Amino acid sequence: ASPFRLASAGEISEVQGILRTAGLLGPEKRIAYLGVLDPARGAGSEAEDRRFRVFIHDVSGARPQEVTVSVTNGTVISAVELDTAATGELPVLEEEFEVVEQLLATDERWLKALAARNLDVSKVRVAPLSAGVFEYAEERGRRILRGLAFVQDFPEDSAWAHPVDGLVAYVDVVSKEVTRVIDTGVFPVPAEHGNYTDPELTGPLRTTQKPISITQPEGPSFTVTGGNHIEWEKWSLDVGFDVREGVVLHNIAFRDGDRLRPIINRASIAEMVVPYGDPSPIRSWQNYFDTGEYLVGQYANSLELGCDCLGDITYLSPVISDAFGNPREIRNGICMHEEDWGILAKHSDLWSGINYTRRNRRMVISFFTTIGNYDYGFYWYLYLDGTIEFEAKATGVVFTSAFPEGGSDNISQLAPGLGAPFHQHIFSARLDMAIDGFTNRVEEEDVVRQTMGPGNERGNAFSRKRTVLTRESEAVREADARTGRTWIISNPESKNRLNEPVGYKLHAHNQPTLLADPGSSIARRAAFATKDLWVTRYADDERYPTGDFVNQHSGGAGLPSYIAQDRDIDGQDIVVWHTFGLTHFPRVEDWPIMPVDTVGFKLRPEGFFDRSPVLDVPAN
Amino acid sequence: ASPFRLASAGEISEVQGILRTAGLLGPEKRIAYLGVLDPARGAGSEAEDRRFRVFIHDVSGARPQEVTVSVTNGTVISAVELDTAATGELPVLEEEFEVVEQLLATDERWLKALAARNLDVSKVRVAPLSAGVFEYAEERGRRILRGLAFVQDFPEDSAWAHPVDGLVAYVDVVSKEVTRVIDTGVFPVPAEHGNYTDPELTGPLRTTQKPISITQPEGPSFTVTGGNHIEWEKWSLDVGFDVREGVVLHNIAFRDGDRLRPIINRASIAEMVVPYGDPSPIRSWQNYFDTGEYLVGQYANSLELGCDCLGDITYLSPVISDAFGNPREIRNGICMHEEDWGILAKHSDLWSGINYTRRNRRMVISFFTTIGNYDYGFYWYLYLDGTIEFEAKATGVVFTSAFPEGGSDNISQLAPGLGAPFHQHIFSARLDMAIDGFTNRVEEEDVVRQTMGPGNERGNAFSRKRTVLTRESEAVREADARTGRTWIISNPESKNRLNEPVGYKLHAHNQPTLLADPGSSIARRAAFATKDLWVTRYADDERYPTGDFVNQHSGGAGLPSYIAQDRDIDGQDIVVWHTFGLTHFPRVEDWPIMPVDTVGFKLRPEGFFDRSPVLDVPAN
Ligand SMILES: [Cu+2]
Ligand SMILES: [Cu+2]
Ligand code: NA
Ligand code: NA
Ligand code: NA
Ligand code: NA
Repeated sequence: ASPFRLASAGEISEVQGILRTAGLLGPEKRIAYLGVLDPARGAGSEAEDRRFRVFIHDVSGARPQEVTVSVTNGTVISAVELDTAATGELPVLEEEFEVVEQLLATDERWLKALAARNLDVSKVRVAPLSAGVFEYAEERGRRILRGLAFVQDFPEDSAWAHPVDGLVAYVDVVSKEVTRVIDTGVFPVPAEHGNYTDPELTGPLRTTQKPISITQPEGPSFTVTGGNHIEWEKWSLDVGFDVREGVVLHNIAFRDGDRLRPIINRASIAEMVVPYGDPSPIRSWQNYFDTGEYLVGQYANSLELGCDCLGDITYLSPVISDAFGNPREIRNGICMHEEDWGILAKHSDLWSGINYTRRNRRMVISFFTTIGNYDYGFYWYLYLDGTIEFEAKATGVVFTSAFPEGGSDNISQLAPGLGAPFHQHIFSARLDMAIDGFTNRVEEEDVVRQTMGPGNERGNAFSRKRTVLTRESEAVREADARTGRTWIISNPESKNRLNEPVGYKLHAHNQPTLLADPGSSIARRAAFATKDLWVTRYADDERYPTGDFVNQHSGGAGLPSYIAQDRDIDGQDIVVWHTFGLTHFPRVEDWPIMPVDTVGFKLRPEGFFDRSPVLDVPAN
Repeated sequence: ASPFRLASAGEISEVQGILRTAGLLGPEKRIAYLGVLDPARGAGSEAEDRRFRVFIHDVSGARPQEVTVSVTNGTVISAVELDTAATGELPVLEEEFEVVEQLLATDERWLKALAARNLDVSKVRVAPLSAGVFEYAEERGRRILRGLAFVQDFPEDSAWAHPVDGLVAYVDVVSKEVTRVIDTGVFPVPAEHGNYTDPELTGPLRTTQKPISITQPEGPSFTVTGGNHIEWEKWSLDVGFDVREGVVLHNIAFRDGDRLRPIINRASIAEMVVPYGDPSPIRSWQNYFDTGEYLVGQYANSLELGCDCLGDITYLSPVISDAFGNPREIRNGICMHEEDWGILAKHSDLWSGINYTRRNRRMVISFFTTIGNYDYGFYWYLYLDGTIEFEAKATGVVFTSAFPEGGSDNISQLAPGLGAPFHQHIFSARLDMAIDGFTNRVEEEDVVRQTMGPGNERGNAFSRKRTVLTRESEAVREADARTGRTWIISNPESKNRLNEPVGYKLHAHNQPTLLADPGSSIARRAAFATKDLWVTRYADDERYPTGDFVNQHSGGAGLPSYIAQDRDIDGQDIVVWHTFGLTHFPRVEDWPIMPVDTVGFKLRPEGFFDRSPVLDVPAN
């Protein structure tokens, strides 16, 4: 009965029928995105209306459409034709992944380039790569993918070990035309294989690892009700799933005595971009918005018990739409479990004689997605002490190139003749805050050093300062690790027992933000990535930091346009957008398959509670 | 037979006898420090000589002594009388912890101060606090402790909830004289209790936590030989224990195929300091060198199975000396176990059809120490992929004060009338590096941003630069999170298969360093804490960043004096000293007992291996 329940197969089938009956889902139509809309502000009406938003592509060249449907009432709420030269192209379709390779295989320019390299066209894989917006005037308003080639020596071979450098092609996937083939010269195709399951490469497998058995003989400590509502160790929340964003957390609250206290209304990773830093014209256009262009939720893996998730696991299997509106289940796509997390609190007192130890634990909600060469794990953690943490785990296979004779300032060498271009993986977390309710504000907190002198005669004092962000035009902030900078989200109308406003502190990892030149195409299209923290006033239609249609959008959509409204954010319904990322100079140890590297952020209570919230944890 | 074996009870008993027979351990003598010396460079002689270093205090006022003893030969190697006004006082003795309270209880000035506050002297606990070096000329060459008072309402009461502010005393613990009693005014003693085991404060204990069972039905994957030699998943190392430093790791090496490759010769936390930032004269002198002044190893806890260490645990029980030279076992003082650590590597490939998942694990070596109000866990982690990580876990009870009416810029309020002064916890890791042998160098690596223009026409390129540190005078470095700064330790004479020098990259957390004014006493005595990274040339006697005798030392000992030698460190036997710490503005949630907070660092291979070192991990 909850409005935040996962989409059902029946709901998706009804959407299909509504669209079909309205004449919106003919044979030339494809669904590029379908998702449930969240309830509007003021859901205390109990009048449920389950609405779905749909992006509809047309493979014959007609204008695409954005459609909103009510499954509760069986009606089309609105349908708008999109001018894609203005507002952006629709996300990449899974069925387009093979179209680039197929169109190039019959193009004489492509074939002549492969012939010069003595490459069999049947062995050449072409990656379907988003195009961005650069100097090519003929691409405006056309649906373009770019292709880079990799050789597979046999069907089970890792093509990533064999990049074909000096060659790139651009394809119009609707008109089925190859617009440009660019061949800058012949590079040797690296010959070593990268087959990490080949015994010749792994050697004999270790026989030294003994089993670790993690079991819960009384079952888990959390309960799941209504399909996706979690209660665990005073936490309460709803686990949603969206095909663009992936796992979304709703209604994060903490039961403090008799009161359920809200903390976060909605938490998601609302964008992620992978900019490459190789200036070669073969790759200098590469910036993959894995979320906004490809939709990370639709490529979520089915997670295997014992391998991907270990322990007493509870699965959710979210349902999404395929390109024709049929429901499709991602079996075991979300893992949920609790984990021991070491010592929570400990003290042995010299005067009272009391020895005290308590153990910590965390609740884990996770999924894994695969986008071409990349594989990303998204982990949300809830801790006993009120801490909330997000962690991204990056693995998969690095994107490769030739390594130029004489070296490179922008590419790492991994194997003889094999390179990996420098790049970043940058995430945007969208945190619709609700600290004890919706009246919130953000303060920037810096350490303050003090000069030795009167009132500080021994030169030991230090302090802190807090600056309230009052308007959106002043709420675009940068990290400063040297001054210990953090941000506090507080509720000025809700005080703790010491009469101080309750709050939560955001702790960033302070990694570099977007490195590209500020005049670049990617700096305009991924403006969110140039700053660590943005605060906006909540609005229904301000969902993504890059706007609704990221593919081939010319730039400036999303956060820079939102904050131009300069709205009041001092004790208001606000949204925090936190940029964080990994800067990846690939190492030899990343090849042929990359060990996990991680990045994230956390929020800790800051005077939210009247004392430690874990005094009632028992002694194991 | 290994020279790196733990000290035995028999060795300590022999040291006792050697000292006694030489006339060095009469009734007025106390052992303030005793530890085994590491083998000198060039231990390939197999001629074992187990030597111990001893600091001997004299309770009658005679000069203390530093003594070196050979237990193998039964001889005193050297004995030097110490002029403590010059070189520093000896570490605090456990038996002095009660002496401050006892001496003050008979001093008329102290009693009159307690009488004005209507405090029963029998209920007043006095903390034995190290003195530092300030303006009091009469303290030079005298062994001074300072005392701050806390009320215990009954024997099991937490005295920390009841600080007696406005009052401090200084005591000469050898002459047994109270030198000064300073009373700046009457503050109310905070009345709320902080008894975290009192049901009136905890409420009913949770009944919602179900058990997590972690077992290893075939036993652990590591082996322990010779008492303290560990082999685990290609790692090899020796676990040492020293009463000053605690757990020390020796001979960290990795078996790469047929070769055992050294990485780190010796790893330890060689100092830790807690500076307070409250300018009140009652506390503005407070800077506790928990390692150098108090010796964290002697206060290591006995760790309980199921509570402190969970899973299949292997314990070590190190032996230390008491103040009279008797051996004393710290039962179950070190826990060792392996832990599952999630996903190691994962990829599902669109072209080969291969789905691949491997799990990670880590080896954990840990101990916990208690120094007055503080409790610290020290954790070393070894990962399958070659990563080495240190983590400190800070818990216990925050050091308290009154909260002044009208507020404070340097103290947090925790409860009515109860404050907690701002402070830092700053650690120094001493890493005697041995990357593939002893010829090492350090490079500082910064991200390099590039301007849009010729050769970078789309403004996307970025790069990195490495600067070799060639002399000690240029090897004092600061963090720069914004430029992604890291440090690489490499071996210029050992190349990987791509002909690049092998290396390891140090990743810091980039937390603030020492905040005190650079002209302060603590900035001179804890100079190491003012910079993130120091590199020195190895020398036998350069053990601690603060020098050998930290207590009441006037300043500048240790690292600033060492680097003045300006030795060559470019391809030499070098030692990296990394400063890292927590800046603690206490929150209400830290009271009455503090949930764990953490800080640390890690080292990851950087072209050390010829490819990923975990290709031979099996599929669970
Ligand atoms: Cu990467
Ligand atoms: Cu602290
Ligand atoms: Na446009
Ligand atoms: Na909000
Ligand atoms: Na001196
Ligand atoms: Na060394």
